[PDB]
Amino acid sequence: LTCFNCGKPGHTARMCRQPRQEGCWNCGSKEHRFAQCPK
Ligand SMILES: [Zn+2]
Ligand SMILES: [Zn+2]
Repeated sequence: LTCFNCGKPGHTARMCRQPRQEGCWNCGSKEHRFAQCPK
């Protein structure tokens, strides 16, 4: 259970009102996003 938008656990992007993160909230790259990242 983790937000695929802001990158905070305990919810889902479905539920999240917040706008997306810059890049990989998961791994930390700015160039790519979480959805892009192999991880
Ligand atoms: Zn969120
Ligand atoms: Zn990444």
